[PDB]
Amino acid sequence: MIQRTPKIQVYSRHPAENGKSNFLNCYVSGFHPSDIEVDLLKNGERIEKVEHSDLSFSKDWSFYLLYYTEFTPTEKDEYACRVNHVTLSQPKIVKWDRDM
Amino acid sequence: SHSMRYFYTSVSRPGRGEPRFIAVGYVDDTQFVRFDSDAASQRMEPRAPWIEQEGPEYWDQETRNVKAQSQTDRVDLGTLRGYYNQSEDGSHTIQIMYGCDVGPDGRFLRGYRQDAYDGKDYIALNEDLRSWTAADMAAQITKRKWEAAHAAEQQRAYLEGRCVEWLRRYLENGKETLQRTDPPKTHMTHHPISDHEATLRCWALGFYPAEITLTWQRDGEDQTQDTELVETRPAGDGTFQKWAAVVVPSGEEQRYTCHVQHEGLPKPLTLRWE
Amino acid sequence: VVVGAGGVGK
Repeated sequence: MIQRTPKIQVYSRHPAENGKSNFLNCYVSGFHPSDIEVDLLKNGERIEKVEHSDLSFSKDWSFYLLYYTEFTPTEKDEYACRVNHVTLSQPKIVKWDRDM
Repeated sequence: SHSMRYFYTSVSRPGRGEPRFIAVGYVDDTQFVRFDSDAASQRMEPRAPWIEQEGPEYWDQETRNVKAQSQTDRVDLGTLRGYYNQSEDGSHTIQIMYGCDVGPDGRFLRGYRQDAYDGKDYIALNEDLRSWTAADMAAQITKRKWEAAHAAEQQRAYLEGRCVEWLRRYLENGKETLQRTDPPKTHMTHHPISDHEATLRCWALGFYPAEITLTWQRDGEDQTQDTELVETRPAGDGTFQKWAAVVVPSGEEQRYTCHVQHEGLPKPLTLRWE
Repeated sequence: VVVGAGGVGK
């Protein structure tokens, strides 16, 4: 049985401006099987009200989901996406970079 | 030109309960419906605003037909577990994608129907919509049952018929949103990575549909070494984003151009660092 | 709309 590790991008809906309301996105794609846990982090703490899109898949049968939440970026706050999946020995963390 | 696509996933849950069944429907890159066997409603649910105007007869029929499919997939998970000689202990996945394409006149261009087991090709309807390709000997059993029941005929009648008829109606009801071509809004960033190298990042934001090409050129010649191209990603508002980056020798930025191709650009777009 | 009920077992 093949499995595939998830690709992760973490990024804002709009170009980030400090003190201006926005949305923080974590796009998880390219993974199999479908079962997956995703948390958005603010300064290493789990953000509670996080929604996701409905499970779909690509031409190669690999799954993709969008996780998102409203946020207001600041100079001092760090955001990350943390993913758990049966293909990983440890949770995969990607830090939000505002020019990525 | 336009497409309608449905995406079905069934997952056996040894140590939980009945298989999890999830269905999503798309017109081009816009989702309009879902069904989730674990959700409270037990109904097909609208996911786009222009499908909300369909009456309860649409939702009753769509719910009954997608529930029937979830039952077939439940029995199918058992059968294929038999064919591959696997224990009741493990979790297995059946995926199905099908749909039709229409031209700008709304006429049938193409049908597809493909099935997977555990993330791998199992069986496919051929482009003539009359015959099947099996990936292995387990799927050849499926293919022989499907030939004997003339299953190709029911699929052809759907793809050339209801599939195309309902896509046209979806394109008319959603015309305000589904006919749009939002061109990319573009810019370029520059980051020193050392005293002798720097990164140029070429951005495309707010575009629809998803199909886009960013290519870096040096002196007019396509550049693959020293690049990064991220996967096209949803903004979450109905638009898509992409970027492409190249590492360049410091003070040689002007030699690099980024090219943007998209349905909604009349003329291709070129970015160079000031 | 989805493909009708009368699918065939694998």
